[PDB]
Amino acid sequence: GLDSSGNLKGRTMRYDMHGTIKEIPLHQVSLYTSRPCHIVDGHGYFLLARCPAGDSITMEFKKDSVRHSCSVPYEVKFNPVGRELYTHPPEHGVEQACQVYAHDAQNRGAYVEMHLPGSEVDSSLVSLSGSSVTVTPPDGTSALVECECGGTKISETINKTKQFSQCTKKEQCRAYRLQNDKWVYNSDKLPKAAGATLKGKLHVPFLLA
Amino acid sequence: YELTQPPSVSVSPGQTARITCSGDALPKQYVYWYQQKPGQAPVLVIYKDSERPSGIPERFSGSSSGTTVTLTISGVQAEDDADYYCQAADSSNTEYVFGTGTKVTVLQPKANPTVTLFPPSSEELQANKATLVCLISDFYPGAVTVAWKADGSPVKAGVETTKPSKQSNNKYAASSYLSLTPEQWKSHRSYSCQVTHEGSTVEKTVAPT
Amino acid sequence: QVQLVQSGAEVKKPGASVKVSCKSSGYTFTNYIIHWVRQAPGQRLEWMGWINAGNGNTKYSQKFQGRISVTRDTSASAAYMELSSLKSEDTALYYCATLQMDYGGNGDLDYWGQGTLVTVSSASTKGPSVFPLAPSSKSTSGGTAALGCLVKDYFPEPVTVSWNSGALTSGVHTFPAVLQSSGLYSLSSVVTVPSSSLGTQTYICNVNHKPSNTKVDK
Repeated sequence: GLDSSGNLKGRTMRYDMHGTIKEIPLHQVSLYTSRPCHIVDGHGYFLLARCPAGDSITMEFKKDSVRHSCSVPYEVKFNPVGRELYTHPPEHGVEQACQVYAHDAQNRGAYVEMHLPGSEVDSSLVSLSGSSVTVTPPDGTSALVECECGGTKISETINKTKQFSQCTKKEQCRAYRLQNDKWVYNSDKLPKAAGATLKGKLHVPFLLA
Repeated sequence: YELTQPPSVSVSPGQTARITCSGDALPKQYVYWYQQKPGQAPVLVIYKDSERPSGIPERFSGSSSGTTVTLTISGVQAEDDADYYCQAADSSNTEYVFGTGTKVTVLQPKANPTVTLFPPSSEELQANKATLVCLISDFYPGAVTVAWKADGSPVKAGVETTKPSKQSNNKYAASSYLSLTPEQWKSHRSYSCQVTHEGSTVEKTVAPT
Repeated sequence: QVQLVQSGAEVKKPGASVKVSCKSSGYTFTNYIIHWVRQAPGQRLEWMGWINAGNGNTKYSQKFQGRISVTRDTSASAAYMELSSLKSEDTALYYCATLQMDYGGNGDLDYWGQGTLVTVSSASTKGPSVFPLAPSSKSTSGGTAALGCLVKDYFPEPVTVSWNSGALTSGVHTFPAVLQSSGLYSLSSVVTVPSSSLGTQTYICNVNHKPSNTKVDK
């Protein structure tokens, strides 16, 4: 629904690549089941498409270098309307009442939760400068460094660069990026931040109508 | 690349004092503040630009604004006098550099010069014809190395001898030297006087010969 | 507890290498870095180099090349700094700096050495000051002092409390490059000039002033 900067861009998918927010036109990303699907629209975390019946669903988009895919084993089912079991909607017939995922992003009753994200470990920050570990946080971003060499290091408030000469191996230090500013969905594939994390509600678009 | 720090600062007791430190790439590195007592090794007072190690009074604090790093002391008192150095790595970060150093001082204490030196240039040293050039005050507030003895003639800097300033036990900033000159000239001169115009104070002692 | 102690004071003529040794112990010395730094008397500190124990690699200062070398031995856990082609201005205070109590890695140097400031300390002193007649004025030019002495900071003063007050201790200017160790203690009185107590001589064999004969005798 809109791009990495945060301003409304018509049909564009926005994703996260290793901490950097990137964008790609929505016609460049394809998904499919047993047969190819057609994206109808997208809004926030949600996407509305026409899909045929399949035992799984994959999403693919190709960058200028590499191809990103993701297949999940969620059955997609095609539910005919009435007492004639078709597999593709007919060209002509009679009108019957049905419930379909509407193509509107307006705020109906449904909601999900947006929570405070947990710290995401990044091993690219840690380097070996002079036979000693060096943490170089990204431009204008904190990075909590935890190390278990001689003397435990819990050094949080570093913003520019630090050298922990106590630890001589990169494998015994962990640098966690801190964001604490933009609230992520309460997903189960992300670590949970400490303390109370519920920060708001996101309306669910494309509800059944 | 060098860190620009003022030679000294003047602050009265009971009020905050600021020390500034500057560097071209400075907002990219961390500065550390060191306190050097008279005749003592420097002691770190502020690390990581904001915190102080255990045993350091809370009055010291550090702030960073891009190029300018400010060391602030709240409620300056007697023993806070010392040399303050900001040190940090170079742009390549391989080599470390230090600041020029600020001599934080208090104007009120040891204000009375109370000069008591009495170089006679007497006949005792006239046997070898070499007599003390001038009477250098043991203690003096802000002593200036200016001395031109006037032994029965216009004040000349060859009659007197001056020395680099020191710090007295009373804490007045002054140094003491017997000095050297020719005894014959003193005997030939009708009067023997020493002009000690220094520190915004000019006075002459007795002129007996 | 971090303790590093370095070599004692050593004074040497310009034009040859000086070797100062600082040994560090009392803490985990697997990878910690120890910094050699030279500070001019009353001037800014000038970082010289840094030495890593395990690595044994040192980045020299941008201003000094070749004439500075690094020596280190694990047996004594000590670092040896040699500085060849020494000049008159190169004679200055020396420091070995290292982390003491840890909240990070490098850039946090909390413990330092005592220092190795050096000056002429050859055993020399003087006896009586002068034996001429006293002057008319109520002051004494001659007092407990040493002339031509090379003893490092030889403080000459009368053994008794008399004649100590009102005396300005002459500093070792060394204007002609002579050690010029001094320490004049004028009686500052005509009466005290005729009868002045003997002046103690510090000498260079040991610290403090042992009794010696030095009187105004005016």
